[PDB]
Amino acid sequence: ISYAAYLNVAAQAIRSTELQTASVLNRSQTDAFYTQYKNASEPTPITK
Amino acid sequence: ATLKEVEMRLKSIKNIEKITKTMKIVASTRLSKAEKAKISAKKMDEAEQLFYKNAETKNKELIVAITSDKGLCGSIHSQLAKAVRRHLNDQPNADIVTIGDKIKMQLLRTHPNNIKLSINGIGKDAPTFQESALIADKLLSVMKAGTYPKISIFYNDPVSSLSFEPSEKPIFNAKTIEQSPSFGKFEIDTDANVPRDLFEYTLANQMLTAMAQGYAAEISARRNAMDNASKNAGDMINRYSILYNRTRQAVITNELVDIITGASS
Amino acid sequence: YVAVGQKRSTVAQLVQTLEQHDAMKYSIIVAATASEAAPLQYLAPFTAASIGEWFRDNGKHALIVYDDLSKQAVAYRQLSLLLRRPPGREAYPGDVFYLHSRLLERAAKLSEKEGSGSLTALPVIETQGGDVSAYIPTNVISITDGQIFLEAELFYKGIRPAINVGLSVSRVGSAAQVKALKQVAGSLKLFLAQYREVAAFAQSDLDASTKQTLVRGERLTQLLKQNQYSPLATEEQVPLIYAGVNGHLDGIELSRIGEFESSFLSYLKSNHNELLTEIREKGELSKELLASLKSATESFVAT
Amino acid sequence: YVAVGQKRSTVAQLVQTLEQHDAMKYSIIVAATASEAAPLQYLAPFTAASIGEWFRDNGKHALIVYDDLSKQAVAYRQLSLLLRRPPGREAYPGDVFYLHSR
Amino acid sequence: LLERAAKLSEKEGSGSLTALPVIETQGGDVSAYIPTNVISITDGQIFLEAELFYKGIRPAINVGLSVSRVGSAAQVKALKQVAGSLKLFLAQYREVAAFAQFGSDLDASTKQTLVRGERLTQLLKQNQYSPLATEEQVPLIYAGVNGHLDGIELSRIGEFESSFLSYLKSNHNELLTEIREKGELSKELLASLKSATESFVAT
Amino acid sequence: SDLDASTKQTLVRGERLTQLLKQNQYSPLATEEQVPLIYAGVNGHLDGIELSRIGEFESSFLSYLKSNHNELLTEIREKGELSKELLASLKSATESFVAT
Amino acid sequence: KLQFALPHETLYSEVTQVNLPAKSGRIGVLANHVPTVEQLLPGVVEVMEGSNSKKFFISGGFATVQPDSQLCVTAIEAPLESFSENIKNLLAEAKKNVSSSREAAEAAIQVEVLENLQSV
Amino acid sequence: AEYFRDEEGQDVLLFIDNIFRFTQAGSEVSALLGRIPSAVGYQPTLATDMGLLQERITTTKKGSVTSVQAVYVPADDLTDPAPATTFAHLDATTVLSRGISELGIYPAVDPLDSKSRLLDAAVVGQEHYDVASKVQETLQTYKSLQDIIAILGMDELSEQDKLTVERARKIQRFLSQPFAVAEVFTGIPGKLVRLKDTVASFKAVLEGKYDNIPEHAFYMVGGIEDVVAKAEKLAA
Amino acid sequence: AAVVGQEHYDVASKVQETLQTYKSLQDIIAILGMDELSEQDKLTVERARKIQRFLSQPFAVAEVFTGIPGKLVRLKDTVASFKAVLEGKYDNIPEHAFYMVGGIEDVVAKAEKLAA
Repeated sequence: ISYAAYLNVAAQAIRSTELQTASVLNRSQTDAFYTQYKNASEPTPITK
Repeated sequence: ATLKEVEMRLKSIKNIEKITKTMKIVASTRLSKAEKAKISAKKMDEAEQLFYKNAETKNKELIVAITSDKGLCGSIHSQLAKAVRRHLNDQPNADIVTIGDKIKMQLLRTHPNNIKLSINGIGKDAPTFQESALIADKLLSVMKAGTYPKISIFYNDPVSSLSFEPSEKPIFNAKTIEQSPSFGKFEIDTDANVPRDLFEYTLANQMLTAMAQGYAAEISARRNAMDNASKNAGDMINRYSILYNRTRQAVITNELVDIITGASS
Repeated sequence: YVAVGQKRSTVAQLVQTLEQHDAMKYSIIVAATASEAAPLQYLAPFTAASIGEWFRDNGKHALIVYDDLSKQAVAYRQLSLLLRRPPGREAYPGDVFYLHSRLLERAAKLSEKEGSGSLTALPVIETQGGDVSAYIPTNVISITDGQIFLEAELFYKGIRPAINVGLSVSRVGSAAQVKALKQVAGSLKLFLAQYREVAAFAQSDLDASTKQTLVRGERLTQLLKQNQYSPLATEEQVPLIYAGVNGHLDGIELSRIGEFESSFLSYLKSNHNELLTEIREKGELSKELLASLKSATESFVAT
Repeated sequence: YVAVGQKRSTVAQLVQTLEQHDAMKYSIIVAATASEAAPLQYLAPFTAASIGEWFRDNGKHALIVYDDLSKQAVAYRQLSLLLRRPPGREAYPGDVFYLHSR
Repeated sequence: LLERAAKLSEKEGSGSLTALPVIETQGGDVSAYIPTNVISITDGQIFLEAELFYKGIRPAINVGLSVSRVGSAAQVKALKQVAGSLKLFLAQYREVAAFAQFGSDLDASTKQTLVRGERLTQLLKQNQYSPLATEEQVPLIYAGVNGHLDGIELSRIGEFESSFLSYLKSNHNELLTEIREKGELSKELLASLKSATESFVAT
Repeated sequence: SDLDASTKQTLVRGERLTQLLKQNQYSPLATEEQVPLIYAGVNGHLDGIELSRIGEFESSFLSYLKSNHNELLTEIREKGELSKELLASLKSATESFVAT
Repeated sequence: KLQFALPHETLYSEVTQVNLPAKSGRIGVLANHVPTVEQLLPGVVEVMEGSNSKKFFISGGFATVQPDSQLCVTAIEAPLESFSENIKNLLAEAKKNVSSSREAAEAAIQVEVLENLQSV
Repeated sequence: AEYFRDEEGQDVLLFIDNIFRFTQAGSEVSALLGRIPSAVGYQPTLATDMGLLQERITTTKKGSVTSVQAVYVPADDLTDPAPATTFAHLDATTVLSRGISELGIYPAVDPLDSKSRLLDAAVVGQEHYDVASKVQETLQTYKSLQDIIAILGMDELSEQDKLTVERARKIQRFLSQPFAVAEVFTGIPGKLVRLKDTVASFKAVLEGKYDNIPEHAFYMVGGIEDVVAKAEKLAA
Repeated sequence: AAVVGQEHYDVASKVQETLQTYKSLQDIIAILGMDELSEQDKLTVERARKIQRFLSQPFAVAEVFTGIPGKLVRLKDTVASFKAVLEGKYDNIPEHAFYMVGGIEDVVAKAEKLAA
C-alpha cells in the first residue's frame, strides 16, 4: 500500500513508559466516515 | 394584541441574543486552539514548500475542498463555494472531493460532474494527520489522483482573526516532480521512488495544512457571525422596545378615559 | 424609622431586632401599620417629620427613614378617590408629586446661623416590577438627591447588600466621604466598572488583561458581601479596601476571601491597634499609615 | 397660507421670507398664532376657507395650505374638554372626524 | 349561570347538564375583564390558536393554554392508557421545537424528539365536520405513542391514518368490536393491536 | 445575502435614481426642464455617470440642454406633450451629454 | 543546521549533528551536506546539538536538505525515553494479533515499531 | 378561627381559598357602592380591606393561627396589582408553575421561584441553610446550563458541569414525590418525609452518594430509603 | 371543500401554510442570514417570496393609477396556475417576473421581457 499509509501506521503503532498526551490519541482517533459519492448518488458511507 | 405580540417576539429575540452571545464567546475560546494548531502546522508545511519552489515544480484536474459538516460558522459554506465556482469555470466536469457537508450541496448544484468522493465527519473533528492519511490513501485508490496531472485544493486561509479569504493551492503529482528540472539539485538514485513517495507524503502534509487553515477560518467565521447576530438582534430589541413603550402609554390613556367616564358619572 | 403599611408582626420583629442590637435608646418608631387607616397613613410621614424638626431645630443630627413612600402613595390614592379628586397619572393622585415633594424637602442641613442642624433622610421606595419607569418612582427619583438601586439578580446571587452600583448614584457623594476612605476607594470604583463590563465576556478567558481584571474584580465583589445585621466600623472598612486596591486579595482563594477578612481584621487588631486608633482619630491616611498598612497586608497575605 | 398654532415670531419670519421672494402680492396669510385664544384657533381654518371660497366663487383657481391641522385638533380638544363633553377616541373629541371633514 | 350545570347524585336521578361556554378574545387578550372572569368560573380552558389554524390543525387547539382540571374520569379507560405519555411527548416537542427553528447541530435526543414530535402534531390534525369514533381513536394513538409512525414519513401520515383504520376495519374488525365493547385494553388486546400496527408499518 | 444579477441591476439603477430625486430647498425647477432629466434616468443613462457625480451631471446637463437646444424645451413649453421627434431628440440629446 | 517540525510543535531550527534512518541506510548530517530528498523510515533517531544528544522515536516522514545548508525534517510524531517497556510488551501481543490480520503492511510496520522499540 | 385562637386558646391552621376571589368580590361591591375603581378596576379600598383580613390573622399570646391563603395570579401576571398587594402581606410565598407541572413534576412548585423568608439561616439552622444554599446553586446552575445543553450541545459541557447536571436531573426528580390525595389524580401512595430526613437526603445527593442510583429511581418517590429501593426495582 | 372542491381547498391550504411559515421565519431571517437557514426552509422561503409576488394582479379601474394595463383572470385559470407554481413548475424564473402581473402565461412572457 501507499508510502504515507506506511508512515501513518507507524504513527498509530507508536500510539500503541507507555502513556502519552491527548493530542497523540486524538491524532490517532477518527470519527469520520468516507462517503463514496458519484454524479449525488452515494454508495453508503463507511467509517474512516 | 399589539402588546402581547410585541412581547412574545421580543422574548424570542432576547433568547436568540443570549444563545448567540454564549456561542460567540465559546467560539473565541475554541478559536485560540484552532489558530494555535495552524501556526505549527504551517511552519511544518513551509519547509516542504521550500523544496517545491527550489525544484521549480510548476504543476484532468482534481479539486478538493475543505469545510465543516457544521453550520453557523459564517458564510464559509458559500464563500468557499464561490471561490470554487470561479475555478469551476476552469473545468466544469472536474471531480470535487468534498471534506465537509455544507459546501458539498452548493458545489453539487454547480456541476453534477463534481461529487464522486466525499468525506463526512471531518467537520466535527480537529485537524489530525491520521485523517489526512486515510483520505490520501482513499484518494489515490478511488480518484486515481496521481493520474490527474493537476490537483487543486480549496480551503479558507484565515487571513486575520476577524477575516477569512477563500484560497486554493496546487498539489504536485508524482508526474510533476519527475519533469520539474531543478529537482536535480536535490538527489535520489532509484533506491527509492521519491516522486512516488514524496507525492503521497505531501498529499497528506499539504492536506493537513489546508485543514488547519480551514479549521481556524471556520471558528473565526463562527465568532464573526455570532457577533454580527448580537448587533442585528439588538436593533430588533430596540425597535420592539419603542413599540412596547408606545403600546404601554396607550393603555394608560384608555384607563384614564375609563376613569374620566367615572368622573362623568 | 417610619413604618408605613407594615404589618404589626413585621414591626414587632423590627422592634425586637432593635432591642436585640440594643438600639432602642435612640430609636423612635412612628407607626402606621398595615391595619392603621389611610388617613393615619396620610399623616404618618408628616407626623414623623415633625418629630424630626425638634431634633433638627435643636441643632443635633438624626436620620429619618421613610419606609416606604410607595405605600404612602396608595393611601393617598385611596384618600383622594374617596374625596372624589380625579386620579392622576398611573391612577395615583395628580398632586402626589406635591405631597412627596413637601415631605422630602422637610429634610435638611441647616445654616450655621441655624446651628447647622441635620435631619438626614433616606426614603425607601419598593419597585414592584423593578420599573423605575413607573410614575411614583420617576417623581421621587427626580426629587431625591441620589438613589440606590438594588437589583434582584445580585440578591439571588447572594450578594447582600444587593446594591447594583451602576444604578446607584449620589448627588452629594464625595463631599460626604471620609478622607481616608476617599483615598483608598477612587480606584475601587474604576476596578468594579471594568469588572462589570468584562463579566459579560467571561461566559471566555482571552486577553491577559481581561483575566487579570476578572481576578481583581471577582475577589472585590466577594469582599463587598456582608452578612445582614452585622455593621462595620470605618476603621476596619479602610484596611480591607486597601488590600483589594493593591490587589493582594488576588492570590487569596475566592472561598477564602471571607476567612481572610475576619482573620485580617483580627490580625490588624492584634498587631496594629495603633493603626486602627490612628485611622479613627486622623480620619485620613498619612503616607506612613499607608506604608505600614502595606507591610501588614503583605504579612497577613503571606499567612 | 394658514398658519395655525405657530409662534408669532416664526410667522413674521415667514412673512418676511415671502416678501423677500416678493410673493406676498399674490398671496394672503391668515394667522392664528399659539398665543391667540384656543376657540379662535378652532374657528381659524373655517374662516380661512371662507376667504378661499370668495376667490373660488369668482371662478378663479386658488390654493389653501392649512399648516398645521394637527394644532387645530389640539385646539378643538381644548374646546371640547372645556365644554365638558366626554373625550373621544385617543382623548381627542368624538366630533373630531366631523370637524376635519366639514 | 354556569353553576347551574352539574352532575347530580343518584338520589337526584343522576342528571347532568354539561356546559360549553364560548368566549371571543379581542386580540387574544385573556386579561380582559370578561375573559378573566370566565376563566375562573370554568373547570377547563380549551384555548384555540389562530397561528396553528393556519399551520393546518383545523380545528387547532393550543394544548399549552388548554387545561381540563377535572381531567380523566370521563376519559375512556383504554384511551387513558394509550395517551399517557402523549402529553409528555408533546411537552418535550414544544421545548425541542423552539430550539429546532434555530436549526443548530442537534443533540441526538433532541432530534429523536423532533422527528417524533413532528409526526405527532400531524397525527393530531383534525378535519372539520367529521368526528371520529373513540374505538378508532384508540388505534391511532397506540400506533403513534408506540412510535410505529415516528419512522413513517411526515407527508404520508395523513394517508396512513385513513388507511390504517380501513385496514383494521377489514382485518381486525374483531379487535375493534372488543375496544368498543370493553373500553380498557387487556394485555392480549394490546399485543394483538401491536401485531396489527406492526404489520401496517410497511402497510 | 446573495444578490441575483437582475436584483443587482435594479439596485444599481435605484441608487442612481435616488441621487436624481434630490432637490435643493428653495430652488424650484421648470416643468420643461424636468422632462429631459427624467428621460435620462428612466432610460438608464445615469449608469453613465457614477453616483457621486450625478449631481454635477444634472446641472451640467441642464446647462447643456439650454445651450444645445432650448428649442426642445420651448416645444415642451408650448406642446406639453412629447412627440416622436421630441422623444428622439431627447434620446439623441441625452446620449450626447451623457458621453461628455 | 536542523529544522525539525511536527504538526504540534517545531522542535528545531544551530543543531550540530543529526542522525537519521533513511532509505539510503543511515545518514549523518553535519552543517553543509549535499542537497538530497530522503524518506525517513520508522525510526530510532538521534539529534545532537553539541555532544548533547536527544533520542527520538519517529513514525517516519521526510527529510529534504534545502540548498541553503539546512536539513528540513518534517515528521508526524516524535520521545524515545517516553516510548521506552510495558508498551513494548503490548506491542508484542498486538504483533501476534496483527500477524494474521493491507494487513501485511500493517504487520510489517507493527513488527518494525516493535523491533525499533526493542532496540531501545 | 379567632374563636379557636382566642377562646379555645388552641393553635389553628387556617386555610382560605382563593383570595383573588376575595379581591374580585370586593372590586364588584366597590363599583356597586359607586366608589371610583383604582388600577385594573380594583377597588380603591383594596389595600385596607386586604389589610384588615391579613392583620386579623396573626400569632398572638392567646394562640397562634397559621394561614395558608391561596392566590390566583390572573394570566400568570403578578405585576397585576391584586397579587402584588397580597404579596406584601404574606410571610411565606410559594410559587406553583405550569411548566414544572407539565414536566410531570407534582408538586408543581417551582423551587427557585418560591421564596420563604423563613429560610433565614439561624431559624432553620446552619446545616439546613447551607445544604439548601447548595441545592439552590446546583439547580440554578442546571437551569443556566439547560440553554447550553439544548442548542450548543450536551457534550461541550465540562466534566464538572456534567456531574452538576446529572445530579440536578436526579435532584429535580427527587423533588417529585407522590401525594396521598393524588392516588385519585395518579395512584401512587404519598410519602410524609421527616424534616431531618429531607435535609439528610439532599446532602447525600449533592455529595453524589447516590449517583449510583438511576435518575428515574428518584422520580416520583419519597425519601432516600425509597430511592434506594426503587433502584433495585429498576434493576430488576 | 364541500363548496369549492377538495382540489381548490388543497391548493389554498398549501398557500396558507407556506405563507405562514414565511411570516414565521421573518424574525430569524433578520437576526441570522437567510442563507444561514435550513435547506428545506430556503426552498420554502424562495417559494413563498414567489407566492407573495404572485398574489399581485393589476386592477382594471385603477389601470390608470397603477399605470399598468389591468389584469382580470378566470377563477378556473387561477386554481390551475397556483397549483403549478406550488409544484414548483414555474419555479426557475425571476421573482420579479411574478411581481405586479397577472396569470402564469404572463409570467412566462415577462420572463422573456426580463431576459432581454
